[PDB]
Amino acid sequence: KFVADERTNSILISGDPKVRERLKRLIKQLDVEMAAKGNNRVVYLKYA
Amino acid sequence: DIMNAMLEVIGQLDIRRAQVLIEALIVEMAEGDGINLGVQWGSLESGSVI
Repeated sequence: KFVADERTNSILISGDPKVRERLKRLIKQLDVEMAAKGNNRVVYLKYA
Repeated sequence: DIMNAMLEVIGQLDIRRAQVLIEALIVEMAEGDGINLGVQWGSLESGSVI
C-alpha cells in the first residue's frame, strides 16, 4: 500500500519489490511540475 | 508558487515613471482706440444751451 509525508513531501511505500519497481516508476511518473501559465498579467494601459 | 507570482507582479509594477515638462504659453493682446469730438454752445444770460 501507500504513504507519503508532506513534511518531507515523500512517497512511502508498503509492499513488493515489484511495488518497488512499479512504484519507483510512479515515484518518477508524477514528479513533474507544470510550467508557469502567466495566470496573472499586469497590463499597461496606453490611453484609458 | 504564489510567491513567484507576486514577485512577477511587483517586478512589473515597480517600473520607472517618465516625467513630463508642461510648458503653457498665454498670449493676451489688447488694443483700443476712440475719438470723441463735438462742439457745445451756451448762453447763460437767457439760459440756452446746445
